[PDB]
Amino acid sequence: SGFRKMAFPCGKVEGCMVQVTCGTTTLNGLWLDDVVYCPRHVICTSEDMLNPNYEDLLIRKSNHNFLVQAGNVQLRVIGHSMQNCVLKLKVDTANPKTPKYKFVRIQPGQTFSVLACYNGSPSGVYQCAMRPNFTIKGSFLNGSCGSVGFNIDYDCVSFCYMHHMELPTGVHAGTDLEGNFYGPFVDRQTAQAAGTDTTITVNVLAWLYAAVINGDRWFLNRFTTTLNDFNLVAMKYNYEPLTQDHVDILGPLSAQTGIAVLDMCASLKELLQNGMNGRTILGSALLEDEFTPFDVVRQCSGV
Amino acid sequence: SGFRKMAFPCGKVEGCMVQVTCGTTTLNGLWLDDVVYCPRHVICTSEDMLNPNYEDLLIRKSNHNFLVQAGNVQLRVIGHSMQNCVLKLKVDTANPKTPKYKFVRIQPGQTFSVLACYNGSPSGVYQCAMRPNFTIKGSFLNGSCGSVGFNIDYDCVSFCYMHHMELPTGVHAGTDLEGNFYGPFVDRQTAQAAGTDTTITVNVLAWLYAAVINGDRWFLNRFTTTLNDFNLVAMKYNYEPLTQDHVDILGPLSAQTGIAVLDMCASLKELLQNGMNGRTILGSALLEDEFTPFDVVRQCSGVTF
Ligand SMILES: *[C@@](O)(CO)[C@H](C[C@@H]1CCNC1=O)NC(=O)[C@H](CC(C)C)NC(=O)c1cc2c(OC)cccc2[nH]1
Ligand SMILES: *[C@@](O)(CO)[C@H](C[C@@H]1CCNC1=O)NC(=O)[C@H](CC(C)C)NC(=O)c1cc2c(OC)cccc2[nH]1
Repeated sequence: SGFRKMAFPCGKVEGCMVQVTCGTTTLNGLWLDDVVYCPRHVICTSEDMLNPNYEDLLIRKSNHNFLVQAGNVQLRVIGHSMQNCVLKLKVDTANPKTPKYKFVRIQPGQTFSVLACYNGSPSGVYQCAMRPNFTIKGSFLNGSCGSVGFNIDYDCVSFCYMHHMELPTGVHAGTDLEGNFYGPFVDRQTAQAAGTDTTITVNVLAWLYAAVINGDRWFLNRFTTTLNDFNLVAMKYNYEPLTQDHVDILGPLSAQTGIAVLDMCASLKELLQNGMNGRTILGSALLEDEFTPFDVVRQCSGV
Repeated sequence: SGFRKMAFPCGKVEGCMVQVTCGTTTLNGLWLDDVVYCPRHVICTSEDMLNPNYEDLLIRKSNHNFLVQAGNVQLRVIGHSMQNCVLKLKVDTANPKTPKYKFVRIQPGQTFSVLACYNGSPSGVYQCAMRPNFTIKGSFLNGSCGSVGFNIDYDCVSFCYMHHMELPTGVHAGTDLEGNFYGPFVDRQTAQAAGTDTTITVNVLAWLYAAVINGDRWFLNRFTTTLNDFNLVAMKYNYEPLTQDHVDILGPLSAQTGIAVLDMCASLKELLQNGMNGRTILGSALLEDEFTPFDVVRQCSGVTF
């Protein structure tokens, strides 16, 4: 029993992080087989980063312009290309610690583990959720560009995120491993705003089931609601609408606890209209939305 | 920027996790050089665990009754001994992935990363604080015993926790790597209850220095206090008393902000006595007590290992 924000063990990714330096600019890269992936803005100078014509800057670079260090060893770049915002540095040595891996694009509301690195050295690991406005609430300082987010299924690492930027509001943005940004952001040195953030409703409900499995029931009530009447109220509070697919994904948690999904929606509607009266749920004073149904099932199955 | 509960990268520990079985009883162990460390109750049957005599139960066992597996590879056991509630099993292969390491016994309030494991396979990692009642608010399922907690300093892994028990209330209890429980618990299949918990004062202060560093400082008052007066007041709110070590580890954050520890204590004292007054700190109206001063430093300064 217990419920905690939990990340995947990150050893398989640790063995892939390297340092990439071009000029006076240094960040992290991801070394898989004989390719090192890193944010392309590493080729920029301070003045370039203001409005980088990346294809122009890139053609003017040579392989020897790129210093790639893996621990003590320096890797020799034998080629360089660009895939959207991701620089691909070819090296003469394949990483022997390359796990089975895949590149995937995560959807909003889904979670992943982030391995935060500095100068190519892993510094910490934590779980994040892709917000509906395609930002993430991470913990990233100068030099963390090139850090990657990932899930693991069996022995296969699914890479979904590479970090590029911190918005003025302090949330974070980045790309998939094909170099496409999540959201409407751009890798230039400008202050950028995200769209209006909404709350991930299916995740809040999963976390309410988790609280019940762990003995917290004070927010429960006898009422039920229709799906549409629930969504009318949820939208009013800037919650995403709950789809029938979401209802279905919650099935296992409904079964385990014996609380129908539409019953638990009536509790959430009461919480949104009434607040929490200074009470807490799983130790939190706010309604937590960064836990997926599957995050809950995998920690609370059998409890 | 941003502030999260962050674990240490756990690769160096994953390469050390193994499975230990005796009869049908299975749990996790820690493979360092040519020794495997694990909870001694692996030698119990389900019925033995009700009222075990571990000395008696161990006299019955030989090296060849112990199944130790790294993945599906068996490590032959060539010696065995018991130290408090930990079993040590000598094996015929020195772990080639052994990191630089040490065994440490941490204080209440200290945090550590937990590598949750099942059948010798790491499954998740998360951060925990040792509560003042010597429990941890963990997330542990059946088969998790022998999971370890650790910190990483430079390249050295400091092991501080081995998992043994879930209490009725849903919190967790265990030992250090020398087999000595944190708290008044015993490894026996019985419902045991922990003392009343308290708030970790040194960590709340750390979190307040964090807020100041970030420009959020409305709560700073013009008062100061003695350490003894603060301790006596803090206890009336269920806050833990500060030690000299606590004052000393707050030193860096005190110098960084220019706010003396006892001045921050007088500010915290006011927050306790008058409440928050509809205001928040770092986004929260709840005072946070599971970040140590090193966590605050490590996260606001990006230290690596
Ligand atoms: C990478 O380390 C750069 O290599 C760095 C990410 C962070 C810096 C602090 N916390 C982080 O996560 N990323 C940047 O510095 C990016 C670089 C771009 C993509 C070329 N820049 C920003 O994130 C950024 C720029 C600006 C800005 O300008 C003007 C104004 C306001 C906010 C802002 N964020
Ligand atoms: C280990 O995996 C045992 O090998 C297991 C830890 C958990 C089980 C569920 N979640 C966990 O973290 N530990 C136990 O099962 C221990 C075994 C002891 C050390 C012999 N027992 C308990 O944790 C336990 C027993 C009882 C109990 O009795 C009856 C009554 C109430 C609570 C309780 N917890």
